[PDB]
Amino acid sequence: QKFNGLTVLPPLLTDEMIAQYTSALLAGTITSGWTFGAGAALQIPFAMQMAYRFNGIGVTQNVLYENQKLIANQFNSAIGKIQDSLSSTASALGKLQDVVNQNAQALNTLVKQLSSNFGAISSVLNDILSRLDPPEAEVQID
Amino acid sequence: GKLQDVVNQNAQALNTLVKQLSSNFGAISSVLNDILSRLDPPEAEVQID
Amino acid sequence: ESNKKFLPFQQFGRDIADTTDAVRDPQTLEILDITPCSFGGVSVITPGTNTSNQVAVLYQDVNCTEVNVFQTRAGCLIGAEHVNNSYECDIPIGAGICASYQQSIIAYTMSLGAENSVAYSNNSIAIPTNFTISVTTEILPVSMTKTSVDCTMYICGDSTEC
Amino acid sequence: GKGYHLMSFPQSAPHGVVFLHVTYVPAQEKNFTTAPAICHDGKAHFPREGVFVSNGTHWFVTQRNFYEPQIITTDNTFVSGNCDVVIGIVNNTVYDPLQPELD
Amino acid sequence: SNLLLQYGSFCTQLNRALTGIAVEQDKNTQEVFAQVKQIYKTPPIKDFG
Ligand SMILES: *[C@@H]1O[C@H](CO)[C@@H](O[C@@H]2O[C@H](CO)[C@@H](O)[C@H](O)[C@H]2NC(C)=O)[C@H](O)[C@H]1NC(C)=O
Ligand SMILES: *[C@@H]1O[C@H](CO)[C@@H](O[C@@H]2O[C@H](CO)[C@@H](O)[C@H](O)[C@H]2NC(C)=O)[C@H](O)[C@H]1NC(C)=O
Ligand SMILES: *[C@@H]1O[C@H](CO)[C@@H](O[C@@H]2O[C@H](CO)[C@@H](O)[C@H](O)[C@H]2NC(C)=O)[C@H](O)[C@H]1NC(C)=O
Ligand SMILES: *[C@@H]1O[C@H](CO)[C@@H](O[C@@H]2O[C@H](CO)[C@@H](O)[C@H](O)[C@H]2NC(C)=O)[C@H](O)[C@H]1NC(C)=O
Ligand SMILES: *[C@@H]1O[C@H](CO)[C@@H](O)[C@H](O)[C@H]1NC(C)=O
Ligand SMILES: *[C@@H]1O[C@H](CO)[C@@H](O)[C@H](O)[C@H]1NC(C)=O
Ligand SMILES: *[C@@H]1O[C@H](CO)[C@@H](O)[C@H](O)[C@H]1NC(C)=O
Ligand SMILES: *[C@@H]1O[C@H](CO)[C@@H](O)[C@H](O)[C@H]1NC(C)=O
Repeated sequence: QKFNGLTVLPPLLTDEMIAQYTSALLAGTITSGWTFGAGAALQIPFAMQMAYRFNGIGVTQNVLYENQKLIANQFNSAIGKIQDSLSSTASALGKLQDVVNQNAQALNTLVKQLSSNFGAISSVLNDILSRLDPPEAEVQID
Repeated sequence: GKLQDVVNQNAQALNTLVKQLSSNFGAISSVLNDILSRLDPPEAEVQID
Repeated sequence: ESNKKFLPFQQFGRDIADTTDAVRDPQTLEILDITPCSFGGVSVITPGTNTSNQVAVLYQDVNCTEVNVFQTRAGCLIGAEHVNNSYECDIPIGAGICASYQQSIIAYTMSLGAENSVAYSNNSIAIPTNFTISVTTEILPVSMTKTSVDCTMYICGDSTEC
Repeated sequence: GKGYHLMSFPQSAPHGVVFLHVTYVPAQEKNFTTAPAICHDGKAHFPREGVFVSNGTHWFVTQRNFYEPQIITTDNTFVSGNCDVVIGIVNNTVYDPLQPELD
Repeated sequence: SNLLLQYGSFCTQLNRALTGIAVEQDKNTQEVFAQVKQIYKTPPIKDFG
């Protein structure tokens, strides 16, 4: 948005390469679990990966295996409602819109200050010069 | 480098603070002992402010 | 040459924040857009005076036709030969482009790392048989230098009349 | 640090602190074939702590973080239900240690 | 602009602060996402139970 001495630099990581990391993390947890937060890559079938994760919260792993069909259905439906809860809401991303609306708004009120006298005869610089003389112009300019 | 940047910023702010004492700011001279030495009080009070 | 539609009593346009955009010349009633002359910073890319002295120059979001000329998404890069590889590099430029010195200065598109297709099968596991001790550091600043500044010795400096 | 934490040591610095984090990186992994449970004598067997691992012919129970194979007994598995609800269960003999003393 | 330089180095500080946080917004995105050195991929067969 180059208007008057203002520049908007581009981010170093394009949105295509950011989206390559998040697919690198998603493809990581669903094929190994936590083993990439601690070194190399170790496979694990997703059925037993979740059996480790019921042990973490204190439920014996025989609960998962005997109820894997129910758990898969409950998980699949839970994701189904996530897209509905955001693609049709008012603003679920109100945190992110506030960041955008503050950088732009705080920049417009920087530009709008270019049209204020501050006590000079005129707000435009090239008109003080064309209708006055040097020696007392500097008092207006300052 | 993390501990170095702390020193490289604090010693840099001070240097720009001192370098700001040698600017006219729109007076005759940047030294305060010259305006007082070559103008009368009722007009030097304008330049001091 | 503009595309706007002036009502036949309006002279000039101002879209947002009162910046004039389209002014109709009073001789052919045609609307002419106005865009400011291109500007932007100039960044000097160096590989360090020790290694070499060749330098590239980048013009911030300036179209190359308005100035080894490579048109990046971040501006015009002059002096850097755009290669068709990808390396994890030192000097970041923007829009996913970085430059480095390897007898010349050249530009890339950053590579995010190696490609792994984990051998995932629904009845196989991979279990370690050994271990390593790893010791690493972590630097954290805790405090900065104390400072006290006297206002009167700064502003005035021993002058009662001031 | 990166890895499984073991301990850390502090060192002073001119205007900061420095930590030396001692961790694990498990290394030299070898892949096997697994099974969630084992059906012996018409009931499902789950590992108390660890996983069922096969070298190709035999089945063992190992820790999940270091390969130390052990014979499958009733001292390191717990039974739960019949071998019909689990999907992926396999067939093997659970070495009961009480019988050889009695026999 | 001849009058502007009388204010010493107010322009340099303002350009250094804005360039001081233009860098961070590139460091923030690095610390969050760039936590894997290796780009893993899902297998062509997706059978996760
Ligand atoms: C203002 O003056 C110019 C000429 O000085 C006019 O342009 C002419 O317009 C007629 C009719 O469209 C054309 O036939 C001529 O070829 C044009 N001559 C030139 C040199 O351009 C213009 O129309 C006038 N416009 C107004 C509002 O008076
Ligand atoms: C685990 O890794 C270490 C090395 O980090 C191995 O230690 C080496 O073992 C051989 C003989 O067994 C020695 O010749 C070397 O001096 C040891 N050190 C190095 C750096 O090679 C160790 O053998 C491995 N243990 C297992 C079970 O594989
Ligand atoms: C896995 O590989 C082979 C598979 O045969 C195992 O070798 C046999 O294992 C059984 C019990 O483990 C022994 O009774 C046999 O004497 C072995 N026979 C031969 C020809 O090797 C081997 O034991 C297993 N590996 C480990 C580390 O246990
Ligand atoms: C595991 O062992 C049991 C017993 O040998 C097997 O159960 C048999 O399955 C077949 C096919 O459905 C039936 O005809 C038999 O009636 C079952 N026998 C008993 C005692 O229930 C089972 O098939 C074996 N599974 C594998 C993979 O070997
Ligand atoms: C401006 O840049 C684009 C590509 O970056 C190019 O298509 C276009 O020709 C340039 N504009 C002019 C007037 O050269
Ligand atoms: C990079 O540009 C095209 C895209 O594939 C390719 O054909 C060409 O060989 C590459 N150019 C260089 C100088 O490597
Ligand atoms: C299993 O063995 C090695 C580990 O030594 C691993 O790199 C390889 O990708 C695995 N092979 C298959 C077919 O899963
Ligand atoms: C694993 O995959 C194969 C084919 O995709 C399937 O026959 C089998 O039932 C799956 N589950 C196992 C071996 O537990």
